[PDB]
Amino acid sequence: EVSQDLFNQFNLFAQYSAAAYCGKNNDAPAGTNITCTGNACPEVEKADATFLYSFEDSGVGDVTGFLALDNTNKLIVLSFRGSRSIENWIGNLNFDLKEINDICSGCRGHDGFTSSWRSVADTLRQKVEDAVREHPDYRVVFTGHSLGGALATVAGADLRGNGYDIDVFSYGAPRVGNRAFAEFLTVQTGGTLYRITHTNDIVPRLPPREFGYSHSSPEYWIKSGTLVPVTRNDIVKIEGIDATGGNNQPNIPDIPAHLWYFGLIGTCL
Amino acid sequence: EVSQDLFNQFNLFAQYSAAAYCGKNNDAPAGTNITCTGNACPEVEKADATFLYSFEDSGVGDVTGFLALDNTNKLIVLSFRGSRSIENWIGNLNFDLKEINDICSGCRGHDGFTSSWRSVADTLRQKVEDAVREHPDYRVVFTGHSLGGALATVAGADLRGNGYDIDVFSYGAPRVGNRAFAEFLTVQTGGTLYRITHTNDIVPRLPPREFGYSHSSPEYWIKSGTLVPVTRNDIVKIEGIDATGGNNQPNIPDIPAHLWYFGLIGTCL
Ligand SMILES: *[C@@H]1O[C@H](CO)[C@@H](O)[C@H](O)[C@H]1NC(C)=O
Ligand SMILES: *[C@@H]1O[C@H](CO)[C@@H](O)[C@H](O)[C@H]1NC(C)=O
Repeated sequence: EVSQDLFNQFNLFAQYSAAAYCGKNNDAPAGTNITCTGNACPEVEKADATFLYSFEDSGVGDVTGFLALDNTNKLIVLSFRGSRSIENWIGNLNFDLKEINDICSGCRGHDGFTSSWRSVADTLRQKVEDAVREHPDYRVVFTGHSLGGALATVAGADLRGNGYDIDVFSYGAPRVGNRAFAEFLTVQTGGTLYRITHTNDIVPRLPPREFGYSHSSPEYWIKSGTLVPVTRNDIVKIEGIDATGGNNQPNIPDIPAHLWYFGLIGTCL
Repeated sequence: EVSQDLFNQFNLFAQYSAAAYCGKNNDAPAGTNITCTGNACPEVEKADATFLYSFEDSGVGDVTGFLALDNTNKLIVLSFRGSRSIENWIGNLNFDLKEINDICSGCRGHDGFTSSWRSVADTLRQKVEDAVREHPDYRVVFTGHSLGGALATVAGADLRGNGYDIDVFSYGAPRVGNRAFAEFLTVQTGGTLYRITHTNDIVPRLPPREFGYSHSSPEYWIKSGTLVPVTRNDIVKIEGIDATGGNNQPNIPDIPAHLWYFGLIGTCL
């Protein structure tokens, strides 16, 4: 169980995350209304939500996503898309750690996620700063599914401490580095990280703890099944760095579970 | 607002239809438990249901499907897979009629559907007749979604009146031939056709009336949205050959509404 208000937020950013895949913004001019194909993001459509900036295959890591202004909910949202071919991305995923002392001390992060962020960091930092100046009253939220969740998470840890809170909602995000990072993300100030997982979704189980990785705490574990609707009553907050008994069980994992976070995500009907 | 019992039947056969895509059918041993990936068919898994016979790319139209035995619900089910790539299949759909007096005099059917069925009929009847003999008390049901729905309806009309009722539950089915064929599907005894539709699904609107097609009556039209769970109250029975105000309405159609009959269908997570 989690609060209704938290549940509403989890649903909304799952949709903002779903929109990184299913919205029609390839080269949508800034100012367009955010809309999605196949009932992907109805809450988002319902808000006065427009694009601030849309990016695609950006930088070294082919980072894709968008920055949005939502006047209804008073948000600045930076949404990272995950892989366009998830199963592949999963089997092609290396486990290499890299030092990331310039974000936290003795921190080691995943090499590909930290790099891809690093390469787009300055352009996007700038773009959040602008929006924040233009709407000082709005909450800044970073969000993402899968790879997008990892990115989001790395970018929040990176850009916090600069005079505006950054909240992060990740959905099915992989592990992003070492126990020291997990600790940094557990305790850091200047915002909250909400790490959402589903059932036996495989992706938050990777890269393995046996490659030196750990999970930040806490974890919001969706227990309800794939293609089942989520209620506030189906989400358990799991406390403890690499707590087990949430998604971190030694049972057998699943890919489909990864594509159902409140609604269909990481794929478009 | 259809009955609870009818709703349960609707949901079950949607899943048997979904199972045609997401099962691990291929050709797996006869007498194997039927299971699907991605929670595509939990009600079927819950049944004591097994394959009797699976076909892949059989005959003229590469017909794909399975025949199943369901000892829990007392059914013999012939379920036909739709296309592997529905968007391409719709773009390539041919509108030609070919005569089918041997089904019903005056009748013209879609040429590709009728020819694909014609080409596997003998084998499939023999398989069905065999199962009827072994379980003479079980209800025979043909089912399918999309092109599968077409094949189930045709096989139906062709194979009824040989001593055993055949019910047909079809999900987002295209039209299957001329007004004469439509009429005949509307009246024929020894089994009931339940032709189910969703919102603005594109496939029940093809081929168009203009090319000389009609829809049998009645029509069960799910009005709840894509990715929204269906209740009894979201289904409306619609009377009259070529009646308008269920799926057959003058608005823009949608491919995603085609992929959501009670649950995900025509695609596999
Ligand atoms: C965009 O959204 C606003 C407010 O949410 C709306 O009133 C406006 O008409 C929309 N534009 C289009 C093209 O629909
Ligand atoms: C198939 O499911 C039935 C119950 O519906 C069960 O008794 C049987 O053992 C299962 N078979 C396998 C191989 O899992």
